[PDB]
Amino acid sequence: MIQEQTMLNVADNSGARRVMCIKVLGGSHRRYAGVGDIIKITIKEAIPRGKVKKGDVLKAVVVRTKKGVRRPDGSVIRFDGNACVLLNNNSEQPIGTRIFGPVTRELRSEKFMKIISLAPEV
Amino acid sequence: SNIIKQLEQEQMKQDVPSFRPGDTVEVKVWVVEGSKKRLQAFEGVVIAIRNRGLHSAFTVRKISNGEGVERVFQTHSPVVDSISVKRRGAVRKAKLYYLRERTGKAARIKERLN
Amino acid sequence: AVQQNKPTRSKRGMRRSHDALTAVTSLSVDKTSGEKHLRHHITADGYYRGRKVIAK
Amino acid sequence: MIGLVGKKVGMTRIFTEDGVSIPVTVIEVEANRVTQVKDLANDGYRAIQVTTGAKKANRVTKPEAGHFAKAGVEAGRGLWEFRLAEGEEFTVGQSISVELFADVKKVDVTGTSKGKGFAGTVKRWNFRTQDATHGNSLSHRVPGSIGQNQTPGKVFKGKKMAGQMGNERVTVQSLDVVRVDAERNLLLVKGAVPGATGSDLIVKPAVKA
Amino acid sequence: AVFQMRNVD
Amino acid sequence: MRHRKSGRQLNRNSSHRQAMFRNMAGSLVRHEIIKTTLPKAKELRRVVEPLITLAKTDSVANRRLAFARTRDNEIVAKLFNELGPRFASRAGGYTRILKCGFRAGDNAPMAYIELVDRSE
RNA sequence: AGGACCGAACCGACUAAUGUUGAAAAAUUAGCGGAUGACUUGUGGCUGGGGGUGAAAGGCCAAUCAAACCGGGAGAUAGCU
RNA sequence: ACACAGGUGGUCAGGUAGAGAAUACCAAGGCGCUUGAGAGAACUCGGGUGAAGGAACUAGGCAAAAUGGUGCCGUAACUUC
RNA sequence: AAUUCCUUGUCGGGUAAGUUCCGACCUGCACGAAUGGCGUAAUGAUGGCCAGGCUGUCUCCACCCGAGACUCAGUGAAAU
RNA sequence: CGAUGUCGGCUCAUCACAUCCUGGGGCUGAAGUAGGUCCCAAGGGUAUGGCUGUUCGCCAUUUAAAGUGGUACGCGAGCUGGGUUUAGAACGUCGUGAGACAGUUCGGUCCCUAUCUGCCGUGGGCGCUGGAGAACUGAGGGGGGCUGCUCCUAGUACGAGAGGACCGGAGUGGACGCAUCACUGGUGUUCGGGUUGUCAUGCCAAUGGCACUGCCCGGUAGCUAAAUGCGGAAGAGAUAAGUGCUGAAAGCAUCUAAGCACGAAACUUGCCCCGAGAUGAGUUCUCCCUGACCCUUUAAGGGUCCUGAAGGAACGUUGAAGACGACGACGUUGAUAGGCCGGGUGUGUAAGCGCAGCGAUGCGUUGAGCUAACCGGUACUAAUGAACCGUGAGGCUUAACCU
Ligand SMILES: CC[C@H]1OC(=O)[C@H](C)[C@@H](O[C@H]2C[C@@](C)(OC)[C@@H](O)[C@H](C)O2)[C@H](C)[C@@H](O[C@@H]2O[C@H](C)C[C@H](N(C)C)[C@H]2O)[C@](C)(O)C[C@@H](C)C(=O)[C@H](C)[C@@H](O)[C@]1(C)O
Repeated sequence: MIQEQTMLNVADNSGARRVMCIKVLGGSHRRYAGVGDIIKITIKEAIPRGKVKKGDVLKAVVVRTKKGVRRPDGSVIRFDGNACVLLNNNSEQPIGTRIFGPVTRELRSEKFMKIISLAPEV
Repeated sequence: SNIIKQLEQEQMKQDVPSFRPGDTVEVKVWVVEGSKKRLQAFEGVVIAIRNRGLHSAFTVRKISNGEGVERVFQTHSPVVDSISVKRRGAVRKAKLYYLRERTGKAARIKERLN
Repeated sequence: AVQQNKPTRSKRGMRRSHDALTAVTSLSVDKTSGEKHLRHHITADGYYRGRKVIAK
Repeated sequence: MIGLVGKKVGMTRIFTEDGVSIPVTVIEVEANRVTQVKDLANDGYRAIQVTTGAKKANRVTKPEAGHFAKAGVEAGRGLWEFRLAEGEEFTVGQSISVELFADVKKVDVTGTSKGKGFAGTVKRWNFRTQDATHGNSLSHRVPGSIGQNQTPGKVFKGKKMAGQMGNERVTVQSLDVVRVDAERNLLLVKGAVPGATGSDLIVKPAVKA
Repeated sequence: AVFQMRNVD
Repeated sequence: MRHRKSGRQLNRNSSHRQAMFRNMAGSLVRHEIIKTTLPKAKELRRVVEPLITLAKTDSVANRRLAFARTRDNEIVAKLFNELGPRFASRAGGYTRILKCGFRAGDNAPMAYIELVDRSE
């Protein structure tokens, strides 16, 4: 259940460490976001040799949420912490060469195929 | 009332093994992969059982590649398959939310051995 | 939060119209002693539906 | 076409072969019978009056009991009217059944909402609460301003305000139906429906396409 | 209590 | 909005409800009959009777479970040893309500409550 | 050793709520400052109105102070309501 | 001005825990505070908890929350050491 | 600048974005040396800003425990 | 001026159209995509933040778009007191001075129990012409009316390439409304367990009281969103701008003057709710009442005796109904409430005993004990027989019928 001013763990080797959801993309007066919805984010922290640096702002896709992703059977897959992969701001597609952690099944949506191609679990 | 319970019991499966909370329990899960309906395993210690007749379900945590991954499962849902108990065990207090903070060696559970 | 003018006694009386009491008129003779008493209530002598109880 | 009277029993679910869990609300529907057929002649419009259930033989009033006696049949717990589909022509006393719901596809489920009792503006119209602090005093869930000044100088009619909530007729539209078990008189409409458990209901075919 | 204050409009 | 709730707050905190009923339940036992306000008596009916149901079968544990309530050895002594067998086959209905007019002190609805037998 | 430290009694009254025809003509509740000293307090005196006193706010001088209160000049004056 | 949640100096100093006259439970002893009985709506006051986020509220981290003990390890810029 | 009207001076730092803050430039409307200038460890229920932790402050309120509100009985005001 | 509280913010809005977005068109220096400009159209919708007390403004990033204004520059008997705007103080400047400055900075009590109008709800009374029980007809009124993205058509029309549709169809979200607890969660001081200090039950053991429910860990019902179902429409009617057909005045021409056809989220309906106090008080079905004499100003007259029906009310048990009334259900030919029996659920191995150990503790008995508000059964108890209210055939006039 991502919202404005929400810190998130980085989900890939983009070199970023901590991020924050400054804005929630996708519709007027929108509040909550998650599952796989795009959210533009600032980079509050990054490792020195990473592709990205501190203060960078770019769109990124949520991959994990504490609320978890719901399923038609009623089952839900909760996670200990939020995470997101840093898509390129210009035309999607992840920047990192390796996405850590088990991406959820809901990512299956053409454009996110590159992300789920990595990380053997789920 | 009885019209409800009769409707519920008919849909209930009769092949559910008993299991104590805190036991390690694999949970097979059928899932579409965009085509083939391959089954997938999901082993993990139980932390929260919730019996509600047909509505009964149980949480299953699994600490993988860093942060843990809890997953609830309906007992009677078609999606779930075998519910084997890979490891006998026992803990006081059926709820185990406190384990969510505990990690590594703190996550140990003694075998019931009886 | 206060009147700008003084109400007529008529307006006060119309307000008093709903204040009137109504007699219950539900008294009933005892099956045994025959003394009147309120329905679903025991007699002062303690009799109730003809059986003896309380006795005080 | 005509609707039928039903009765809520309790929300449940029906598992499907694909593993999807679709919620449903059990609604028993004893077969209706036409106590009287309204028409353009004697009544000025064509319609049917119907009833269901078994009211106690002692508690039924004679003025009603004769109205059921005209139908020649034992009194129901209540009475409800349904408009004719014009092309329909039903005989008096006919035992209409739940089987008609086999082809309805989608239905609206009329019912009475739960009595929330008297309630504030927040519970009733979802008004946001004011500041809980910052010097605030005796003002939180209160409606606050309800008008301008000397212009109008009166609250507008129909203004959103605190008052009685629930306990009124309502009808969710285009609810899906799943099973139609005539043997048990079941009516497993998809999703939640208005009304307390055990309350009377009025299921009708959806006007929506 | 009556108070005091002023009316500097 | 209540809805399917049971019991009554009776303008008192639960800590007081755990004590006043605890004493009044013993008071009803000691004299086999007491005068009290009707709503409080209806509350009392759900209190005293279960103790009798506990008194239906003597055991070392039930004496202590009874001891946790009422907190009076003199009352539980009347339990099991006397009040237990006396109801015998009967199931429920251990006590009855009988309203006795309104109190003079503030028009409070008075109502006597008493055991089915009364043999003292 | 200390106009030293934390912290009750004691003293003080920074914040906020409640109260605003209040329980109270300035309080209560939850926190706060000082607490061996330029400390606090009991008891009894001293400074009396253009004066007193003041680590100074023109504050305080019996719930009133850019001049207390009581009585008197006095039915002061008022081109004002 | 009240049978008023205010103000009023000194003296007597039990048990257990505790550094303590803090505080909790108790002894001696004194009280349940001069309107009650119900119902369990908003709203208001005094509190508890809350999933996701953690100042995005707001004039302002206001208010709540949080930190909290003893023993020990260890502790920077700066300095009138 | 507790002082600068122009003014949100300009530049740099902090933030995704900073009329506030820090540093500097001096074009000081209208700084200035006992009506004291500048600097300063410690001290502060002092002013402004940032951050960690913390949280219903908020997104958005939800439920529960008590005191009123409500009804009955007793007594019985107020401004206007 | 014998007082009209004064900027902004919070909350809550309402109206206007000189229309921000969506809709319908004209023209274009309109290829398409996307624009310019103008007309019609107010149904709905019409940003979060950073700075500043600010509206405004700038910046960051969204969005189909982040409209312009009225409403005492809306709204303090609704809130906030940051600004301004008292009494303290300081800086700059002015004056010999006290002081002053739409110059600046720090700090600074926001009262009122609703009489009427108005509004949100809920009742009593009476009328609707004999009384009563239900089903109603719908005059009228309110509510709802937003829209992206993607796919098919189609990489087709168009175009040099690049790009990329008009019409129509399908799917899925954002915002909003309603309903619901079945799931996922929260609350759950009435359920169970852990544990700290102390007191008490004579003590061992076992329990209880108090300390915010002592601190907590959970957790039934109920309630509730963050949870899941549905809703905006399609169609039709008459139109606005607009596109026309025929056709004279005016041999031609012309959408119009006669006539005729299309045309929008606006209008009238359809959709949902209220609703015959709709005094213009309507219909339909059913039920109940078929006794004897005087008085008076002699009639819609005043009473007595005999009668008291349908039904209602009162009382009691009550309710997922409720502030009080009301409303639904039950009241002995009986499941309304409590209890009870069984079950479920929560808590997770009671008490006691035995065994192992020097001991704290463990094991066995044992998924045991305890279970509130749940479910299925049960008349054990509490809902007494009655009495009360309400009557005794229901005006005049006219017409149509009683074949
Ligand atoms: C405790 C109770 C007191 O109330 C208050 O404290 C509130 C908070 C004041 O506002 C305070 C605070 C403040 C800012 O007003 C909120 C200020 O403006 C006034 C001067 O004093 C009031 C109401 C003032 O009225 C205001 O008078 C203004 C001149 C006009 C205004 N009216 C036109 C709207 C009116 O409301 C004023 C002067 O005190 C009223 C006079 C009659 C009093 O002195 C009376 C005896 C007060 O002691 C009091 C009412 O009992």
